[PDB]
Amino acid sequence: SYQLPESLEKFTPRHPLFEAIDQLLAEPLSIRDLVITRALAEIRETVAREKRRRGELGFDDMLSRLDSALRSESGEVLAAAIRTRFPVAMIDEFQDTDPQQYRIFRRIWHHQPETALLLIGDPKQAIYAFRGADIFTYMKARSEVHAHYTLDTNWRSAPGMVNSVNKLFSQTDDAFMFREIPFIPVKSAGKNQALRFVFKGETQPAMKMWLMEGESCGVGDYQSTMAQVCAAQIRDWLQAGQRGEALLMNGDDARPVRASDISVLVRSRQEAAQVRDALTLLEIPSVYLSNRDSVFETLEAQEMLWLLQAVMTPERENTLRSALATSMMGLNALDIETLNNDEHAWDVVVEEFDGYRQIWRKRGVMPMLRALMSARNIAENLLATAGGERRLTDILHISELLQEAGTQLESEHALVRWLSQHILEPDSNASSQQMRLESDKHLVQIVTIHKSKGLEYPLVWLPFITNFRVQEQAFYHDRHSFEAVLDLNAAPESVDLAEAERLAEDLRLLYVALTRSVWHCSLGVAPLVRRRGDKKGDTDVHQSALGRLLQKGEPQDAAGLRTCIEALCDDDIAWQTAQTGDNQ
Amino acid sequence: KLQKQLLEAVEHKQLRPLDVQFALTVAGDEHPAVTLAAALLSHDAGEGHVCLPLSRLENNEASHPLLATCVSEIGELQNWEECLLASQAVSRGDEPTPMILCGDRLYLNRMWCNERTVARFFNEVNHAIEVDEALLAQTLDKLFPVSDEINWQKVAAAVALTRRISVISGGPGTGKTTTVAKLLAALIQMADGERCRIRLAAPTGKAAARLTESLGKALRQLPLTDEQKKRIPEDASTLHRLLGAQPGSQRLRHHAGNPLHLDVLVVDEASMIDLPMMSRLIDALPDHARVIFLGDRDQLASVEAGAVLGDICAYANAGFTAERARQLSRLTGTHVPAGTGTEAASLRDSLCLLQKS
Amino acid sequence: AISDRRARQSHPVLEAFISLLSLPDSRFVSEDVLALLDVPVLAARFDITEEGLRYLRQWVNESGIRWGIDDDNVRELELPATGQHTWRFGLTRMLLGYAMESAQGEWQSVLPYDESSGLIAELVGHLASLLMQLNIWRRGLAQERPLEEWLPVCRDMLNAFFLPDAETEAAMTLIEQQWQAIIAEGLGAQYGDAVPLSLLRDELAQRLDQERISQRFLAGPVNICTLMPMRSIPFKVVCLLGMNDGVYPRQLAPLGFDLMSQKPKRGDRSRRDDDRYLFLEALISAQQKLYISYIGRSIQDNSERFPSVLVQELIDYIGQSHYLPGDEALNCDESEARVKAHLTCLHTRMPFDPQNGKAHSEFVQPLPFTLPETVPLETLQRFWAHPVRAFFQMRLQVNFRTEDSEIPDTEPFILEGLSRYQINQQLLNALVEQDDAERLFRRFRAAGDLPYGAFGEIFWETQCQEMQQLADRVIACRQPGQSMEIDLACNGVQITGWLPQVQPDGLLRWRPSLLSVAQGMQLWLEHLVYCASGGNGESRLFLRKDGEWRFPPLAAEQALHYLSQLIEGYREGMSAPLLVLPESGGAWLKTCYDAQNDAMLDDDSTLQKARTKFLQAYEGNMMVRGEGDDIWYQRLWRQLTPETMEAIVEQSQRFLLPLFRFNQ
Repeated sequence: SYQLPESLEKFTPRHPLFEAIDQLLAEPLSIRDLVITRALAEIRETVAREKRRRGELGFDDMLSRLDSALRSESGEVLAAAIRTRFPVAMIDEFQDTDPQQYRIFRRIWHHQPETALLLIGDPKQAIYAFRGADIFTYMKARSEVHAHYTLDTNWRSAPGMVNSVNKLFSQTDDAFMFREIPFIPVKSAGKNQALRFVFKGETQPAMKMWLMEGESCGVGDYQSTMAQVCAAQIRDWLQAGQRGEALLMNGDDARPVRASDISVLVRSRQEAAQVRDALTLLEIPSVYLSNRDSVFETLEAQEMLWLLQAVMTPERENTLRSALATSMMGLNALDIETLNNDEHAWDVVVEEFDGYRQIWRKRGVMPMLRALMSARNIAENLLATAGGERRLTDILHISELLQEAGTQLESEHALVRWLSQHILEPDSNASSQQMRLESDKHLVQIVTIHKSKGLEYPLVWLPFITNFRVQEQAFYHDRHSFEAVLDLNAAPESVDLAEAERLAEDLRLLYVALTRSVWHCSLGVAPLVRRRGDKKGDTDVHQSALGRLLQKGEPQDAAGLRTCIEALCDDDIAWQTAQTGDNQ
Repeated sequence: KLQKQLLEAVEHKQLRPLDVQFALTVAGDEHPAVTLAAALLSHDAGEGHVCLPLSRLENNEASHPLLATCVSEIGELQNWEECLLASQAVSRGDEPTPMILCGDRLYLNRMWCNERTVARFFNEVNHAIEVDEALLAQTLDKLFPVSDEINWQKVAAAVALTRRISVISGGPGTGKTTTVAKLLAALIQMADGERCRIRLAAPTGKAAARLTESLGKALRQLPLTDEQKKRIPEDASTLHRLLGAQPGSQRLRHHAGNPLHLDVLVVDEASMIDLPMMSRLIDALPDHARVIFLGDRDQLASVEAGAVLGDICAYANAGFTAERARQLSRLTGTHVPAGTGTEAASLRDSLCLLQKS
Repeated sequence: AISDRRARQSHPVLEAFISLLSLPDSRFVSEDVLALLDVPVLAARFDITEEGLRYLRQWVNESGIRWGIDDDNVRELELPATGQHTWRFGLTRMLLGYAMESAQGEWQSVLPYDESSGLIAELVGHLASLLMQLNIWRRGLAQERPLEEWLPVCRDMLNAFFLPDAETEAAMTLIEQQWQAIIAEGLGAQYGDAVPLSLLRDELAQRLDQERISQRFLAGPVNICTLMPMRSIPFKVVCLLGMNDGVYPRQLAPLGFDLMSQKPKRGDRSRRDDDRYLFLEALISAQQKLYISYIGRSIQDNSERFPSVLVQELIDYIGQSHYLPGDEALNCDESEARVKAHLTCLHTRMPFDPQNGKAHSEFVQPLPFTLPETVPLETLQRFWAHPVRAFFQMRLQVNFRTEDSEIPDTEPFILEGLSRYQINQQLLNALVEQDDAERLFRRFRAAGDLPYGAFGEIFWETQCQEMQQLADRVIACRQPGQSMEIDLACNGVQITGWLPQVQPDGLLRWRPSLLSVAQGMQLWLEHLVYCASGGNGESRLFLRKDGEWRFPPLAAEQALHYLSQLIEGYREGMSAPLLVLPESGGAWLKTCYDAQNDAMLDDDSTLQKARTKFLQAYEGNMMVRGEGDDIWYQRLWRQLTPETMEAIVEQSQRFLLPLFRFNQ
């Protein structure tokens, strides 16, 4: 690396070969590009050939099958026939505008007049990129369409909240590095122009941000120590609401604050554990709404496999005794000890399981299984135990799943291998999730951003919305062609273009986080520096979402941020310092 | 090919699918004599033969057109030894070869390993133990009431205490349990300081029960000290249980890597033990142990695969040797008969016999 | 009485038949072959018993058979001829293993299989005969032919594979009759060319899954049937299900090029109009009562649904034709709302809530037990490896067995777990004797558990390097020695067992594992029994990542006392479920106790530090499992309380103090 003319001269040609090493150390070398390119087309070709040969078709395949027929010249009569039958078109929400779909729409209805099309879109909030939604299709689509319309009336929240979400974005124009998405002037409603939240005498302003004391501390430090501050405020709010100190009121009518409607939002699943301990220490149980855990991962499926397979093997005395020792069955050590030595008590259960096997071989899983659920008097006995009703739901969920398994599969013995196959890999599909239990009362609800769409929340908490995560793999969209260009190498010019998109999507998700909180919203912040040292005079939060729009696109420090935080505070920003303490 | 020829035999019910598939998948596409020999060897090994001699296979000459089968290629294949030695699937014990031909009769590698282990165990392991001959004579005349002529019970006791490994053969109703009780009592009276763990075994449970009750009656008849009767062993176990045979696995809990610790052992009715059980029992025996064998030659031995008792007891007809004959003449005080010849000194020394019913 | 069911009674015979008729494109997955063997008729044809099925299962699992049948099959799909992990290779390996022993060496780059040597090996021949028959029909059924030649192959296949019985005679006659009928129609329509087998396959599938049973519509009990077209019978009570949106009426699109769909006439019959007429007919067919239900709330996320337009119109008409007796004249719209609220009732989400017992006794109990006289050493070892697991699996003879898993889908491209742990142990045991590694490498490449060629070569080259790096400091202090017998007595209890590698220096072991308190306790038990049976000498054990356990020599009285304590603990623990965690308690005692002062600093700061370390040990990171997460502990308790936490800390301290006392 130091043997280059661009290196040693700044740190003579010196040889004719001295310029050759500068050639071969400016562009790297590997086999990875060729291997990946040779893999990518052939895997797609082979899976499509196998699907065609066996005779199936995919939901991700029918769109491409339609697109080729529309692209080809054979289907112009089809293009005329569909527009004859359907002389109008409107699209819901337009964020998940796939390039396959937009090509169809622009080829069919952008021209061929006296047949109009409508578009309803919400140009931000863009949170289906991991599913496959692309914002560049909408960016291209905005150019050709001429008319543009905007609606203002909220009908939902406070004028203070509307003023906060209008004020927070007026520091810099083009807050998302894109000229193709506009400013956000929103006007509040008039019917509900008096929504006030009052607490302990005086009223309470809209947005309350929490500033962290110190110079260079991670958000992990908040999640360890100061994540309990939000739980402390929540506990204070609930204790004041049950004592008639806090109020929730419109006009002159009022209601006390329940222990249910206060919610807190996080970004990833990992910090759910980092926030749960901050709340269970102060003795408030918390319900979890991001429970994407499959039902198959619990103890009940593992016990259920043994219980069902012992029916299949009713003679092998070693594996028959697995089921009677389970926590579902509910026996004791003295209960098993008196049955091991005795012969007749052992002989009793043999015909009971033999009849169960006959019932399964005659009718199905449900007549077999519900007979066992009824015979041994177990559902009532689980109810007397501490939280047995919580465990009992999973048995019925698993039993329901076995019916849709056994209406497809016909081999009786193969249901066991189906179950053991589905045990291993925990897919996150729809039907394999849990159900909720309580509705008379509700705890504090924790849910992720993606599963927080279109619901009304009175009180929110956004603690960890200051940390970021930089991207590494270079994959960006061209500023003119808007295609998915892909460089398998590590060009920093492409890296910056792929990083600006990650910067914009975090801002969009930040805007998602603030279409909530009818009455009051609160959040935290932390000046985290990337380097391990503290005293350097700079920060790295302006590389994240909120820090860039609060630092006006400039690199600053704590000294340059302290008065910048406090400058714009007027009647809507109740800021407080970090509180390293416990109130109760 | 010959595949169809082998597959009418399964409809003839003359062979087994195991045997025909093994023979085909080992022989391949060589000369048909190799395939036929493989099939016949597998079938006869299944039927209860340890090995098949070449004389039967090359002199029955009725299972095929043997002339067109044997005499097929260059040279004369009726030299069957050269014909199968030039093949690939038969060797002389060097390469890990499926078929072994060493003692002019072919058989599988497992039988070869077990046979060589048994031959090594008898012909290179026996040890001439040494104790005081005067104390032997004193204990003999103290315990055995016979003092007038030579008695075969006394000769059996003398040779059993003489050698580490011994074989006793005789018919029923000859006081074998009484004699082995005399041996046990003499050994326990001989060894006072060192511990002597004694265990009994039998091939089957009814034989174990018979042995235990007969030994118990004999030891109640012949009195000793209370500590001596305490050191007398209590009960016997079946040999499968003694080796700890798992119902599913073939890995033993008392294999050679985990040797069972035992000082002496008495085994009855060896005629109901085939060769592999002898091999695995040899595998599970420590170095400083003494084992006594019991059985009968005249009764029907294992005419199926593996009868160690008859083929070892057949060497006893040669007689004793002069050195041990004179030594036991000194010990017993009577005229002990002597023999001639030389086959194996320790083995021929370690075969006694009975002559009184 | 349930009517209008589909004709499917002897399901697995038909399913096995259609799967076997899907032959000439299958890749012969071992799971599918065992699925074929699962059929009792097929098993009884080739005299294979359910007892032998388990032997076949574990033999196929251990052998390594994953892919298709033969070299023709692996070369037909244009793949390199690896020559391994096929059925011919597995059967050859198993037959060679019947022929000889495994330790004597490879013969044709195939390592013989140790298990099948006894009187169990007839299953090998039966399996080979079945595989030969399958290969013969695989070559046979590929070619196309006219229908008159396709006629007898179904009957030929049936009598070739299936053993007859009177029970399945109806199914066999059904298959034969349907096949003969299809080919009879095809020949009677005078076709001339050949046909691929897929047409006959899926046509026979649809023809067998077409027949119905409509016999018992008027059995006498309550009738369950579909909304039968062309039917109108008076009855006293009529009830309907499934009246939501998008389900009733049925929404069938036409064929897309129909002629009558563009010019309607009088005699048309659409499914939508048929359903909408049948609804009115069912309404007028009632005599006394009626009952209509639908689904309003989705169970997934408490969203909203809607009923159908028919019942919407019905309830609107009911509301607009009547009014309540209470509020006789208030307003029509409020009357509508109140009647519609009155006529609709809702039910609770779960069927156990009262709006529409005795607790579980604790599992731990005092148990009678009498101490035997003689105990083996390895019994104590297996007990003290994990005492709760031991109490479950030797006291009352249960085991929560993870049942026999399924065959892996392919040859292992990369090795983890025991599949490389025993390889590491074998390589270390070979390298400690300074012998050639190439012979053992050839042995494993013959056995068939290595990546094909270069990847396996590189894997061997790095594993040998790391094992040699350990083996250098292993062999730096080597001394020859032999084994000896162990016999000792303590508290009137005989202890016997064997112990290898006894040398005048002391003891020495090596294991390709990580350092642990369990391994420390193992070496502790062995060193205590060795020192108690005379024998002055220290002990040493090196592991991976430069670990070491080493103990000073002891006295006979102290050794006897420590063995007495351990024996009494074992006696108590097998009858009462003594609870010891050999990792979390070990970490807690290491943090809490200092060896220099021989005392515990018991301030609350170090207590909280030890509690933090203990909780981190009980629940580890997201990248390894925690010791507290285990099936025995889950069966014991479902949650942790500070009472049991204190009990665990106290008992672990009492029973593991000497380990950290004598550790150095």
